[PDB]
Amino acid sequence: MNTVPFTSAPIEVTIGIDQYSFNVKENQPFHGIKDIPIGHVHVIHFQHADNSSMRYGYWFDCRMGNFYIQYDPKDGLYKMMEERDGAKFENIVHNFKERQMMVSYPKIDEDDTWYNLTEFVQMDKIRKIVRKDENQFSYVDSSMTTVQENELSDPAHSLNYTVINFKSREAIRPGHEMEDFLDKSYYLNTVMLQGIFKNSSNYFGELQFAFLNAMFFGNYGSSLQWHAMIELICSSATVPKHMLDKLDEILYYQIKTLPEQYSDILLNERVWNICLYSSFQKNSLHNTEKIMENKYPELL
Amino acid sequence: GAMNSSNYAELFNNDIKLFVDDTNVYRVTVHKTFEGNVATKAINGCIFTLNPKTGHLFLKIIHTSVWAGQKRLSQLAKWKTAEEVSALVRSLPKEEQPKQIIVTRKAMLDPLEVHMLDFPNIAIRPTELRLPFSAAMSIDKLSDVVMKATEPQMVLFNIYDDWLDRISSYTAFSRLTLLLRALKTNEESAKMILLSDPTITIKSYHLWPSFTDEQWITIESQMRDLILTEYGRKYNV
Ligand SMILES: COCCNC(=O)C1C=C[C@H]2NCSC2=C1
Repeated sequence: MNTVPFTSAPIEVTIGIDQYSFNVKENQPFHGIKDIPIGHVHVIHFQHADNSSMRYGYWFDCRMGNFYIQYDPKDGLYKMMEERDGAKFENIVHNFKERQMMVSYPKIDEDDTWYNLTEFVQMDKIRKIVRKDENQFSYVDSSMTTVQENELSDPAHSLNYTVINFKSREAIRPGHEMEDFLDKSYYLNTVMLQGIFKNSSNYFGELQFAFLNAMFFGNYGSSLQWHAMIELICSSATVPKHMLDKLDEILYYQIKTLPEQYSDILLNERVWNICLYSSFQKNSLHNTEKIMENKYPELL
Repeated sequence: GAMNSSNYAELFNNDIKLFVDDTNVYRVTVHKTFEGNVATKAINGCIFTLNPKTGHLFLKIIHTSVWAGQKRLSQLAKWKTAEEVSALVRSLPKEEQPKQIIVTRKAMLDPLEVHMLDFPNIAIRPTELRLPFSAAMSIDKLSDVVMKATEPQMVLFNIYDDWLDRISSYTAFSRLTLLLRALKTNEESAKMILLSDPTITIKSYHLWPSFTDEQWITIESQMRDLILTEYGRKYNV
C-alpha cells in the first residue's frame, strides 16, 4: 500500500482519488492519502472551492516512483511532483502517518469498481497521449482539447487520442465505399486493432482512459473519443465474441459509475440507441442494455 | 451550408455546380403474384445531374441489370448514384469539375460524401427547396432513351434547348422548374398545354417546343394557372 503525501492544503479544495473524494478546508491540517492499492493506475484530482471552473488532476502509477502534491501559489494549483530521495520520502511519510493527518484510500473488499474501470489503462501509453516526457505522471484538466478537435491550438497541452473518422480514407477502402461505411469491421479489425492498437486490450485501454477523463474532468473531447470508440464496435458486423463480451462488461461498469445527474451531457443518445437497438450488436450487450434501461430510460 | 430561396441566385454565378436528383434511379411497378402476394418489378431508371448555369444534363441511365441479385435496393440506389456521380466527376477535366454538388434529397449526402473523399475541395450540400426534378421522366425524349436502354449508358442533353441565346440562366432555371412543377402536379394537363397547337414543333435536337418569346409568356401563364388550379382541386379553395 502506497502513500501520496501533501506538503499542505492552503486552499479549500475538493480532492478526488480514483472514484472517491473528500472536502479539505482552507488550511485544514491535511497531509495526504494513505493505503492506496498498488498494482493499478491512479488519478488524483482537484476542484477548488473558489473556482469550480477547471477540474484538473494527475494520472500516476505508484510503481513508477514516489510522488507527492504541493500547492504552488504562483500558478495557483495543487501540483504533482516526484521525490527522488527515497529516504527523505519514507521519512516524511512516516511522520505524517504517526500523527494521523492522512485519509485512508477507502476500498471496500467486495468492491472491484476501480479494477473494472481501469483493467486496460496503461500508464506508459498515457504519457504518449498526454505528451510530457519529463514527468512520470500525467496532468489532464477540463479544458484540454484533443488532436482532432485541433484539426477542426497549443499542441503541447493536447490529448493525443487515436484519431477515428468514419468519413476518412483511412476508414473507407476504395471501391468498398457503401460496404465499409455501413459495416466498419475492416476499419475496426485491420486498420485499428491490427495496425494501431496491436490488440483489443489496448483498444479497451484508451476507451477506458477516454471515459474517465470525461467523467472526472468533464473533458468534452474525451467524451467524444469514448463514444467514437464505442460507435466503431457497435457499427462493425464482425467483432470477436470475446471483445463483445468484455466491452459489455466495460460499459456496464462505466454506466454504473456515472453520476446519475451528469447523464445529459456525458451520454450521446445517437450512439447508444445505435449500439443497443439499431446496430449489429443490438443483441450482444445484455449487461450494458439492462443497466441503461433501468438507470437512464429517458435517454432512449 | 444548405440551399434555399435566400441564396437562390448563387446557382447562376460562375463557380461550377451540379444538382443531383436520385428520385428516378430505382423504379418499380408493383403487381400481384399468382399466389396472390405482392412483388415488384424494376424498370430502367436514371440519375438526373444538372448544371443550372449551362443547362447541361448528365443523364446516367440505370439499367435494371444493376439490381440483379442485390438486396436492400432503395439503399443501394443511393450508393449507386453516389458512385456514378463520383465517376462522372473523375472523368471531367479538372477545370470542368464542380466546386459544389447539391443533392435534392438529404439521404444522398453521406453516400456522395463518402464517394467523394478524393475531392475534399468539392462541397456537398443539401437544399431546402422542393425542386420538381422527379418529373423529368414526364419529358418524352428523356423517358424514351431511359426505357429503350439495353445497357448502362450516359446521355448528354441541354435541358434549356437554345433558350440561353435569348434569356439568362436565372430565367431559364425559373422556366424549367415551372414546367417541371406543372408536369409533376398534373402531367396530363401540363402536356396538353405544351402541345395543343400542332404548328409549334419540337426540333429533333430539343426537348421542348420552339416557342417564340411571346408564346412562352402565354405558356408560362397557363402553367401557373394549372399549378394554382390543381392546388384548389386538391385543397378546395
Ligand atoms: C499510443 O497508442 C495508441 C493506441 N492506444 C493505446 O495503446 C493505449 C493503451 C492503453 C491506454 N491506456 C491509457 S491511454 C491508452 C492508450
